[PDB]
Formats: sequence, structure tokens, C-alpha cells
Amino acid sequence: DDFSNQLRAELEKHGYKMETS
Amino acid sequence: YLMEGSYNKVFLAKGNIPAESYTFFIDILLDTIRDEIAGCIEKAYEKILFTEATRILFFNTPKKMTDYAKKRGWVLGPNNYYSFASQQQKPEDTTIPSTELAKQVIEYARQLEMIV
Amino acid sequence: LLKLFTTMELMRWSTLVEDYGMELRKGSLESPATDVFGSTEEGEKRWKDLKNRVVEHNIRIMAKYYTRITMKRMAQLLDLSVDESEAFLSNLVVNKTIFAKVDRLAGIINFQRPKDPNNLLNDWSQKLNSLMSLVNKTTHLIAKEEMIHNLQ
Amino acid sequence: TRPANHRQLTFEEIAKSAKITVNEVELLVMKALSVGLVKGSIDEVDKRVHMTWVQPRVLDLQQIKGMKDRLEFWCTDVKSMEMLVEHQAHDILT
Amino acid sequence: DKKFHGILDQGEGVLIIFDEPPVDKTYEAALETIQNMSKVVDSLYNKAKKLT
Amino acid sequence: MPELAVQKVVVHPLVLLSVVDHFNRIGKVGNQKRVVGVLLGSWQKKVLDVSNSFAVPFDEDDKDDSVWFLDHDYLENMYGMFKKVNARERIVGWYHTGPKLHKNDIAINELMKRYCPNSVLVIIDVKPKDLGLPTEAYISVEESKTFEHVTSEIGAEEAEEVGVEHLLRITNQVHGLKGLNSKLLDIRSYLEKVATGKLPINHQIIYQLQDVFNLLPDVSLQEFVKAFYLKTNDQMVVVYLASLIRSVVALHNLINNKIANRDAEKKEGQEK
Amino acid sequence: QAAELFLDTVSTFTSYELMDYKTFVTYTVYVSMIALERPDLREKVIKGAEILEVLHSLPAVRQYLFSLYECRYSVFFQSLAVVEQEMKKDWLFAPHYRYYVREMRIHAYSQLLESYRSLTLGYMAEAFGVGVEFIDQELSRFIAAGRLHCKIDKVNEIVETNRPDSKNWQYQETIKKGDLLLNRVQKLSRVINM
Repeated sequence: DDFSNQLRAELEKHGYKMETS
Repeated sequence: YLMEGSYNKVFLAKGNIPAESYTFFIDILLDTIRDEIAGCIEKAYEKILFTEATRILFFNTPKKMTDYAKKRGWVLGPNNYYSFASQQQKPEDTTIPSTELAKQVIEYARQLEMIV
Repeated sequence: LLKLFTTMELMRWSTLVEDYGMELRKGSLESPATDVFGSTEEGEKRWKDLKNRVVEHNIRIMAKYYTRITMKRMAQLLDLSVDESEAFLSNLVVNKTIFAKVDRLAGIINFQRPKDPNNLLNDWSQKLNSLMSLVNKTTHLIAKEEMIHNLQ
Repeated sequence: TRPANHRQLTFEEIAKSAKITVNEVELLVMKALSVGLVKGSIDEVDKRVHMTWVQPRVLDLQQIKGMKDRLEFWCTDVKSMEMLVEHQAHDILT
Repeated sequence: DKKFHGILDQGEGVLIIFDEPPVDKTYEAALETIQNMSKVVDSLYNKAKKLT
Repeated sequence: MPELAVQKVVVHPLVLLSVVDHFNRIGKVGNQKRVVGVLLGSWQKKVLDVSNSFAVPFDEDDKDDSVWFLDHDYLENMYGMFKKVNARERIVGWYHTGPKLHKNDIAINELMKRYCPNSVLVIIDVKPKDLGLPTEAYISVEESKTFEHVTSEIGAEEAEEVGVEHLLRITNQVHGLKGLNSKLLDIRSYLEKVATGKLPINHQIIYQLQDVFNLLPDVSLQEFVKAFYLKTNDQMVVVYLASLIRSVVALHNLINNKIANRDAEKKEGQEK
Repeated sequence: QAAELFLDTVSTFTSYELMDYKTFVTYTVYVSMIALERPDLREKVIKGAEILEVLHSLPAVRQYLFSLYECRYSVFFQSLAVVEQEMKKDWLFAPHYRYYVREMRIHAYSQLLESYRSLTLGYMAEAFGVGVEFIDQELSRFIAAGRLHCKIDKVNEIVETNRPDSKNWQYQETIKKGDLLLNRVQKLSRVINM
């Protein structure tokens, strides 16, 4: 609910994919 | 294990029970699994290599595995051959109208009073 | 030449227009009644006006005759290059006298219209009407069959 | 020799019989079709002509014999439909 | 914009149709009659009940 | 829809009964003669409305089809009285009993022709040939003798209809089979005839059958139909969907009625 | 039902204890992005005076509006901060949580997918700066819903599309509402029929 908004955001927002590029 | 269709899990020889009379049972149990595997292999694969098929059946000798295949009545080669494919909405259905007409008579008859 | 439009294949067309090079430049008369022209338009111009008109008219006929036609055949019939034919067809669709679909990535021209199931229904109902019509013929046929059998 | 089950037939068989080439038959069917000797459509996706019958075929005698058995089959089929209707209630539109 | 409703194939660098239109009076007819019928059914229950 | 045509005949119920009455009353029956009469009525733009009739005597020979006796003068004088009674009574045609035709049918016709090119000939048998309408109308002019499958329906005037009432799918299907059987009889008959060298050699009769077969029926069979069918189920599927909805809607209105009946009863003391 | 009401702006103000002006202007736009799609936006949300106010405040006329018109899922992740910011502090929009965010993320994605029949999953997965495993797993979550209809074979990086609007689909939805109604009829049948 609330957990997924925080969960999606850490994954989406905080890059470790666009910084490995 | 039987429920799942996990053939591998089934194959074992250790326990208290394997000592006594489970020996008598093992054959019966295998036959059921092998029937189930043949029916899968025809649906899944329309062609496969012969050797792959020999491993799968989990019989050691190629020969018994050849015996079963002729028994089923398949053409063989270095490959195994299989063919299937079905048709519908042309052979009868409740949505092919002849059979419907008979079905609709009961529906409408209920509706108005009859009763059928 | 008018009857030619019904049958049209259009190789015979070029032959006729060329052969008749003294009728179709002729707005003039060999005995005037009250008609006049003098060839104002140019009589030469008229052949151009006919040339598009017969080619289009031919496409009208193909629509009835064929449901599918290939672009190479369609071009052979017109006697126009494949590029040229395409160009006339495009103009003709905007004009709104035919329906056709152009597939220029394979080279096929459909004149078909998409079906509706009701459409197939219509046809199905007619087949049954023909059947009734027969029963009438058969009734008339019995009446006949009696006269012949005994006058009486 | 049965009902129609199709009326699509391709150029190749006809052209052989006719002893004119594949190109010629297309032009020819088009001449035939103008007259309305041919009732049909031309399918240019497999180069086959779908025909629609209209031929007289005067004096059949043998076909007639067969025709008597086929009609007979037809009388029975409707009869079955009827039995079922009889059993259940009475058709009143109201 | 939806001023033209095909689709674009950039892969074969071509324009393809997709403007294809479904039926819009059976589905629409059927859709409207249920939503109303639901409101009506619910009301009737409250009145029936003896406690709205 | 009901079948309509270019010319049409409407025959009144009164007319028909009159023939029934003529057959028993003349008492000449039991010699098995043609019961023939002249029909009268009302005609307009292209509608025969058979408003009236009157019987005509006739005596025919019972061993000669060339020797028969009929009087013209009887027709004029009686016609004259009818004109005097009601002037909306024209000569439409005549009637014969049937159930078979005669050579002589041609002979009554030549006379009626003169009076009006269109003379309807109605074949009326009380004794039931047909379990639908047992009266069939033809219009005939000679070439040879023609026929026409002109519709026959029973229209009426206001009075006539009330009198009728004072005196007092499945129907489709029985009739449908009937028709099949009549044709079936004709084929067996044809085979027999051809076998025994009898006149039939008609081109038309073979010609009609062939086309008919090509089409096939679709209330039985699938053979020609199967391709069409694929569309067909999908349309039916939708009609049914509609039907479902409406049954709930109906069911609901019934609930409202019950609750009201319950309330009323309960408070009263309960009595149905 | 809200969108009907929200669109109205004759009543610029209030007597302020009913609601407040700043809140109400911020609220209309927020509801716009979720609730509406781009022929509606171009038409209504150019309202002029309203557009000034959003600039006189935190983004929406900015980041969300540009992203909707542009139909990109390239640059829109910065606005995933806003869900966190506004919803959490509020008492009105809190209750809504993942349904509000998730429906917005889908909306954006759907437009991009609809643009290219034959879409490269691969190009998106890298440049949009996202985990390969996240985009797919959530995509397959969305396809299962019937929200998207992108036909995927995951080991390859290629996706195709089919008709999401079809006769068969429309009939399914009609039955689907029909079922819920059926249950109500039973509940009625329960209480009465004594």
C-alpha cells in the first residue's frame, strides 16, 4: 500500500543502473 | 511426489519400507509413470531424437525402450515422429446450430410453461 | 466504339483511335444542318479527354468482373506503366466512383468491401426464398402434367 | 454428382483441355463473362475462377434416378425436427 | 493527436492502418442498461428491508 | 410478411360457404358433376375482391366431353337484376370444383373472356386437399392454357367478419414436411413414367431441381452452410445476451408486487 | 463523478472555511493528470489564469504536464517524488496510496507502448535508467490485469501489440459487470421469501 510507494521509489529514484552506464 | 509429476523424486531405494515388500510395488508404480510420460511426449514434441527419448524413459537399455515404441505403434527413424492437430466450429457444438435447435426447444418450453 | 466500353480490353482502343484519324479530329461536318463547332477545343485535345475516360471506365468494368486483381496484370490491361496506373487510381478513389484498396508493398488491388455478419445473413435468407419459388413452379408443373396426361 | 462443394477451379486444368495458354484463358473468361455465358468472379490471388452455375444440361436421365434418393433423405430430416416440437407444448407467439 | 488512427512501423519504415472500428451500439446498448439496473435494484432492497 | 402480387385475389368468406351450400342443395350431386358458377365482385386498380357469386346450372354429358349444355341468357338477365340491386357488382370470373382440370375448362373460359379479358378461375374443394388454404385461384388465357399462382387471402367486410366469429412455429413445420412429400411423390411418378414411355419429357422440371440442390437447406444439414455458419453463431450469441438482461429486469418488477401483497396481508391478519 | 465538479471554476473563491483557495487550485491539477488524457488536457486545462497559479507554486504545469503531452516514460521518475510529498502530508489523498501512483505510472507507459507497434523493450530498459527485471515484472503485472495487452516473449527484447478493443473484449466486460449484479439479486432473495 504505503510500503510499495516507498519500495518503488527507492528502486526507481535512486539509480545504480544509469550510473553503471 | 506422485501428484506433482516429479518422476525423479519417486525413484529411490532407501528407507525402512524399501526393505520389505516395496520391491513388489516398484514395477506397478513405474508403468503408470511411463504411460504418463508417453502421452506428454506426443503432445509436447512432434519430433525428437531417439537418444533423448531413451534417457527420458529412465530405462537403461535402448532395446526395451524400442519395444515400447513399436508397441505403441510409431514410425521411428534416427528421430521419433509424431503428429497432432485438431479442428472445431465445423464439427458439431452447442454453437453449431442443429444441436442448438434441439436445446432451445427445452429452454423456451420451460419459459412458457410446458414443463420439460 | 461505345459497345467497346462494355467489353473493354484497351489494346483495341488505341488501334481504333489511331485508325479513325479523321473522325475524332472532326467537329466539322460534311453537310451542316444547324450544328457547328469548327474545332474550337482542338480536335486533337478530344482524344486525351477520351483517353483518361476509357481507362477509368475499364477499371469500372474490372471492379464488376474481378474481386482481386494484381497490379502487373491491371497495368498490362491498361497499357500504362505500373507507376502511372497507380497515379490514375489514386485520383480516381478521391473522386468517389469506386472502392478499391491499394497494396503497393506486394502489388495487389482489392475491390472488396469488409463483411458484416448481417451481410452473410441477407444471402442466406434469399436462398430460402428461391426454394419457396420452386414449390410454386412444381404446383404449376403438376397442373400441366395433368393436362398432358388427359385433356380431359 | 453430390451438391456443390465448391465451384473454384484454376486456369491450369482448363487451359490444358482448351489447348490455349495460361494468358489466353484469362482474356477468354473475361470475354465469356461479358456475355454472361460465364457467371462467376475472378480471383487473382491463386489465379482461380469461381464459377457460378447456370447451365441447362438438357436430358439428365441418370442424375434424376439419384435425385429421387436424395430428396427422400431430406423428407426424413425435417420429420425429426417436427417430432421434438410436437412433444413439448404449443407454439403460441403470444 | 488522434487525428489519424493508424500505427507506424519504424522497423519497416512504413505506415500501416489500424483505424479499424468495432460495433458501437450493442456493447453501448448493453453497457447502459446494466449500470442503471444496478442502482434501481439497490434502492429496492433498502425500502423492502424496513431499514434504509 | 404476407404474400402479395401484381394482380391479387381476395375472396370473401361468404362466397366460399355459398358453394358449400350449392353442392348439397342442388341435389344433382351423386352423379359427380362439375359444380360451376359465376363469380361477381368488386375490382379496382389491380385488386379482384370477390364480393359476390351466383350459381349457374349446367348439364354435361357423362360419356362425352364435347357434349355439354350451358345458357348465356340466364347470365344476362340475372346480371341485370344484380345491377339493379347493387351497381358495385362487376363480373370477375368463375369457379369450378376441381380437383383435376378438364379440356372443357377451356370452353367455359372463352365465354367469360369476352365479358372481361381477366377471368379468374378458382379451384375450390371443401373436401380437404390441403390443411392450409384449400382454395386456389388461377387466371387463364389460352396460348396452351395458362395458370397463375396469384395469392388468395381472405379479406372481409365488417359484417361478414363478425358472422364468421359467431359460428365458431409448429403449424409451419407440419406444412413444410407436407410440401416435401408432394414433390417426392412427383419424382417417383416421374421415374415410373419415363420407365413406361409416358408424355413427360419437359425440360423445365429437371432444370429447377438442379439449382435448388446447389444451394442446400440450413435448418438441416451443414454441408454448404459450414463456411456461413462461422459468422452466424456470433450474431445469435449477442441476441441471447440481451435476453438475459431483460429476464432480471422482469424478475425485479415481480419482487415489488410480492412485497406489497405481503405487507397488505400481514397487517390485515392474513387472509389470501 | 469528481472530475465533473473539478472542471468547474466559476467559483474562483469561497468563504474560506469550506475549503481554501491555494489548496483547491493545487487539487484540481492533481486530479487532472490522473483522471484525464490528452485530448481533454489540451482542451480544458489551458484555462489561463489557473496556469499562472501552478507556476506560482510547486510543479504540475511543469513536470507532470510536459511529461503527459510528450508521452515519455524517459523523464518522469523525478515526479515519483511528488506522490511521497503530497499524499503523505494529506488526510484526503493519503487513504489512496499505491492505487493513485500505480494508475498514473501505467497511464504514461501505455501511451509510449501505443506509439510503436513493434517496440524495443531493450532501448527503454537501458536509457530510461531502470532495472530490466523491474520494468518487465511490473509489465507482466499490468498485462495480467487486462490494462495493457502487450504480447511479450521475455528472453528477447521485442514486444508486439494486438487489438485491446475488440468485440470479444467488449462482451467480456459486459458479463463482468453483470456478474456483480447477480449477487445483489440473491441478497434481496435472502431477506424476503419468508
